[PDB]
Amino acid sequence: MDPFLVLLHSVSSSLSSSELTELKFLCLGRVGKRKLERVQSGLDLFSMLLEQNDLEPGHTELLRELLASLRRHDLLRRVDDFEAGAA
Amino acid sequence: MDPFLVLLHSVSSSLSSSELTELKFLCLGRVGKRKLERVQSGLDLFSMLLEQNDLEPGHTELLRELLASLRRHDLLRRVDDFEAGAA
Amino acid sequence: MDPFLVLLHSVSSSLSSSELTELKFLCLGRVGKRKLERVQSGLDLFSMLLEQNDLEPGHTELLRELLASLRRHDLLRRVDDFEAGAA
Amino acid sequence: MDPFLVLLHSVSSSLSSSELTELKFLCLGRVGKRKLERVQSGLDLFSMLLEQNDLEPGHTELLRELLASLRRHDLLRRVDDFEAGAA
Amino acid sequence: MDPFLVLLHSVSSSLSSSELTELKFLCLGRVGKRKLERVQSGLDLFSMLLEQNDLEPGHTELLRELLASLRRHDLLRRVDDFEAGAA
Amino acid sequence: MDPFLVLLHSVSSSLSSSELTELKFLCLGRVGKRKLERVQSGLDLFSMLLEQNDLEPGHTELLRELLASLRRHDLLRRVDDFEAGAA
Amino acid sequence: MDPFLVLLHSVSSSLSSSELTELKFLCLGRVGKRKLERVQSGLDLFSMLLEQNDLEPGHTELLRELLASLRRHDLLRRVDDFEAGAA
Amino acid sequence: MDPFLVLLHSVSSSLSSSELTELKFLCLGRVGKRKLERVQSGLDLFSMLLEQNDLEPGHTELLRELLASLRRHDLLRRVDDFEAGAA
Amino acid sequence: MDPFLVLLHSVSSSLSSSELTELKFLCLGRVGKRKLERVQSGLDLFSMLLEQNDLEPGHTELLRELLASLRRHDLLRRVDDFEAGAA
Amino acid sequence: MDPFLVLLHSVSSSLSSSELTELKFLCLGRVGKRKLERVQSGLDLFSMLLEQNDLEPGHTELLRELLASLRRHDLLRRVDDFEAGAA
Amino acid sequence: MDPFLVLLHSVSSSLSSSELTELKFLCLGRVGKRKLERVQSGLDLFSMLLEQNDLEPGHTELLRELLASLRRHDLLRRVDDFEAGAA
Amino acid sequence: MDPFLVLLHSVSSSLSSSELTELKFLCLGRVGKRKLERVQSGLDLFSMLLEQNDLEPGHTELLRELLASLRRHDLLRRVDDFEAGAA
Amino acid sequence: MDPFLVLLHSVSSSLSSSELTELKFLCLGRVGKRKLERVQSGLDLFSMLLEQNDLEPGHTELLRELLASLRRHDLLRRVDDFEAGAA
Amino acid sequence: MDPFLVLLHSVSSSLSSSELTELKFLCLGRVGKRKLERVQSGLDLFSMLLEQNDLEPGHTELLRELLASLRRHDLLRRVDDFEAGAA
Amino acid sequence: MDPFLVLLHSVSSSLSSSELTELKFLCLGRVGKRKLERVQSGLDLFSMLLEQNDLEPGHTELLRELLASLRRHDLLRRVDDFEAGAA
Repeated sequence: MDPFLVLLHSVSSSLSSSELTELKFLCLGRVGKRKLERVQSGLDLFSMLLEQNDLEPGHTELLRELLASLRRHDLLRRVDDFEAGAA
Repeated sequence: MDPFLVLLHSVSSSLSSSELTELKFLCLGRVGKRKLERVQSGLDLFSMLLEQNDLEPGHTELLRELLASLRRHDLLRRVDDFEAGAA
Repeated sequence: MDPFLVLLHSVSSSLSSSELTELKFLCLGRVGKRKLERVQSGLDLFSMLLEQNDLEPGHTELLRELLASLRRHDLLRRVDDFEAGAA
Repeated sequence: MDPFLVLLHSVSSSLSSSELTELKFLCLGRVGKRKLERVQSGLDLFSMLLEQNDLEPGHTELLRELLASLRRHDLLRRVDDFEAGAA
Repeated sequence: MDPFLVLLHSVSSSLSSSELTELKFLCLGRVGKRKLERVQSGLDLFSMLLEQNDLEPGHTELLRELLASLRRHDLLRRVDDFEAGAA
Repeated sequence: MDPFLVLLHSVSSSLSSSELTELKFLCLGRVGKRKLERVQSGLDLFSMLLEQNDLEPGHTELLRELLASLRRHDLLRRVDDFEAGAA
Repeated sequence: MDPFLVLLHSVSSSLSSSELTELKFLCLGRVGKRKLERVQSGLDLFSMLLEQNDLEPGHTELLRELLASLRRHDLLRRVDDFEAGAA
Repeated sequence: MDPFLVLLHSVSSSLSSSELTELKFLCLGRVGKRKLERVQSGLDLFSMLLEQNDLEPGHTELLRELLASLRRHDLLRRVDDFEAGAA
Repeated sequence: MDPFLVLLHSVSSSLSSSELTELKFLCLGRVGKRKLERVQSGLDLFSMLLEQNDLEPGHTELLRELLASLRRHDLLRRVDDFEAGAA
Repeated sequence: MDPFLVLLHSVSSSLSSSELTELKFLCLGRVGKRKLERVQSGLDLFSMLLEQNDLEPGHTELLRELLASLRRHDLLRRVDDFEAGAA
Repeated sequence: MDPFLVLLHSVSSSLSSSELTELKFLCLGRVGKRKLERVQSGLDLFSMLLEQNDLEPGHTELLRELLASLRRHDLLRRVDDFEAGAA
Repeated sequence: MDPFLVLLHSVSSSLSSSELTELKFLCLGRVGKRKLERVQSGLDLFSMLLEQNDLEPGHTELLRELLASLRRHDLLRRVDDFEAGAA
Repeated sequence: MDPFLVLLHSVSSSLSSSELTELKFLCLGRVGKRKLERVQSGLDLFSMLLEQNDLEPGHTELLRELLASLRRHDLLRRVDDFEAGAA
Repeated sequence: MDPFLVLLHSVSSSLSSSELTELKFLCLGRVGKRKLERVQSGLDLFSMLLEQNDLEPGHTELLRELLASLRRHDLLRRVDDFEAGAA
Repeated sequence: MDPFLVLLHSVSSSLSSSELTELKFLCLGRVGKRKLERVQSGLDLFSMLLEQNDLEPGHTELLRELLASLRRHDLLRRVDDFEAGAA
């Protein structure tokens, strides 16, 4: 099992619909309107971001910024834990 | 008919919205945020707890603690009555 | 016209969505999760139970317990009327 | 009748659409995108994993990790029961 | 044009999806499951019933019973009007 | 007219596409992948099993197991009826 | 260029698949079942009707009745326009 | 670009769901029940009315009556403006 | 013009591809696999049955059984009408 | 790479299903009903308009009116950008 | 190399199967049914029309009519371009 | 085994149906309509481009442009890696 | 009448063209390419094998391996019955 | 009976049509276009590769590469088992 | 061995049936109808073109035009390579 995929699934499991709507708005300039209409969970958005090289196991700045905008520091702690064991 | 399922349905039919809201808070660390958003009655929460082996016909400690936090001893009497006929 | 099918259709037409949700919970141990996801009315559940021989024109015990758990004695009266004419 | 195939069919019968979507995300690096698009049930994914030697009657680690990600311990109990009679 | 076919087309044009689903349940014992899976409108079911001699221009009892189960008396009036001109 | 062929045709006429997909999965170890691709109904699979001597008029345990996995006991009743008349 | 053929092609270009399915039902008594299975557009049905002398450049009653059953009066206006220039 | 189509699109853009529900009730005797189930915006109803020759660029009585039943005089002013430039 | 051949041609012209596939399965023990491979319509199967004396103008029980297995009673009525004039 | 085709692809990637439905209504008099049924994205409609010479690299008035009806001035800015580099 | 033949080949290479079916219907009165059954591409139809003197390098009226019926003006432009260099 | 063919196969295995539809649109001016109708996977389009010398092991600019239009940078990384081992 | 020839003709009568193609591949090293091109039925291949002493009435090993590779045990039963009566 | 031919037949029996299409693409530089058009199963391609000495009983690297490109490790296990007894 | 004949045979080996059909159409004015009926490969057409002095080792313009009409530039590269070593 890929640890990065497990971390992304765990992060997606802790989001509500309002937070997903907030995240889709902040990715207006990165993902096209037609593609964003098919996003119904965090997993779809994360897959799209992975395909565009916006999200990588060694580059998580965009994810950290998105989680900081939501003011979800508990999830930032999980992201911090992932990078410490992957060094 | 499953006696455990009948007992759970009977317990769920005796709860109000405020008690359900308090129950969803006490299960913050057990059920994820996304799954908890779909709970509109006690039946959904009990089903998710059954799927995770938190609630079992021979293991009812979690149910008893949840009912005791609500100060609902009449429902605890029903739970005790269930275990007497299932000894 | 099948009298049993007519009775089942009439019973299904007298149920609300909350009652259907309650009925799907009481059949957790009889129908799989994937199959239960496709139930949008009492007719689907009744067809599934007919296929498994849980429901028969000569054996209506499960229907009676399911209707008694919902505290719907008016529908139990219809079920009683069906069996009196089918003697 | 192959007991492994019976167990896999039983596991597939107890999953919902959201669980299948979660399972397809966790296999992003194992199955290609064109193949993953044709997956409409757990049986398709299980067949694809069997053909790649990821899933075997004597090697169930990947299945156990996937079920642990879904927090489905009742199905992990079935997997445990399978290996006790297949020892 | 056939007056009976025109009447059947008119009746099919005044039905909703729920009414069609109710009609397919009431014909469980008359049409097989595989055949009933291809029914997407009243025309398909009516043609299948015509092939089995369940529906004829001179025998409309089954149509009347099915419409009475749906509580659609406006369509029963059309069926009555058809027979008066065909005497 | 062969009663065994009539029984097989009647059983095949009572299956849906999802049940056919489930049946093709349980016969993965008996029929090759290339042959399984041409199966569009129960009749094709039944003829393939007849050619391989897996299904015989006096040898029906495989059919019974396949029907029991699908939880189709109404068809198992038909199979039981066939064997009593052929005793 | 045949004006009648041009008119038929124009009429066929303005129909949907549901309208074609409705048209095939109203021609049950005119065209055989085996022939009707090969109809994928209005052109095929029009060709079959031409071969049987049901549709002629000087006799368009059946076409008008079929268009009136579909409540397509805009196409009836074109059919009216054809006979004015062909008088 | 057709001015009539532009005007119809502009009128449809100024309607809420309640107004659409009211408009579908007032067209009960003109459009069949099966077709009305597919109406999700004013554009669908307007297309259906255009096909039946109820709505034409030179005949807007039905549109005016429907808009007057909704007490939407600002849209009636737009309709008046369209006919003024079309004289 | 042979009336029996005319009747067989009329019956063959009222069958679909799926019904032909069903018919070829019920003749598994009567016609060899190599011969059954070239059957593309009811006429070929009828010719093969005629050459084997399975079908005769005064011997139509096999035809009636095959039509009854398809649940095509309208064609059985044609078969009955043929025998009435051939007495 | 064709700059015009790249521009059309970019425009099609920025539209939703409602906008596509609005665009299909405004082209009622330009594309036949049968052809419009196959349009599931903006690319289909754009290719259809290209084949009819309604859309050309040096003739873009129709696209401008269609975008102005949707009130999408951001896409009109892209169209303006395309023609500046093609002067 | 014949410019007329290369023009016809280029026109035939820009047509789909539906357009070919549309073309074959409009030539019902020009080519017999037996000959039209062998047309699998525009080249066959063009050869048949050349042999009948319906199509000549100095007479392209039928080609233009057929292309206008298909609403393919991009091909009409190619036809116009051919006649400019052939003057 | 050809590394270029292996790379093309790997790229084709990582595409969905929508991306294939988008790719067929961007090749409108390179491949004819009749040939484009037979494309059901990326391999067919790649073979067609190879036959026209649009794609070569030493000339991959068109492939890079096509992948950049689809915003698939992970595949562009594979293309970059291929040229590194082929220098 | 030779019983061995009768058995071989009976076996050849029960094979399809696909099985013949598979049989011709398994005899690649036994029969030359030019002779194998003249094989259109099992009879021709069996005659060639008889001429080469590969198949004899007292030595049927090769036939048994060929029938076992095809997974045709029903024909192996016929071969078994032939040897019992030839003892 | 040749073990190598038996292994090749067994491998060909476990392939689908899509996998054959992928295999034919990877042999573009090895087999001519005219010969590849006659390939309808793995047996034909294997025969062509055997005639060119690309495949030999003591030289199976090309087969292993083709199976690894398809990600079919279960077939690679069969290839490994063949060489174990042929050492 | 004649290099011109080798090149012609190699070019013929790289053409499909559809390309041969297109080639026969472009040679309508050069080869008679009866002679063109005997062409089943490129070799026959090339032989007849050689006999008529249309194709010569020092005069290959017709071959180049035919290959350019097919958009086969890879074959044009082989033609170019032949003329370089034959200078």
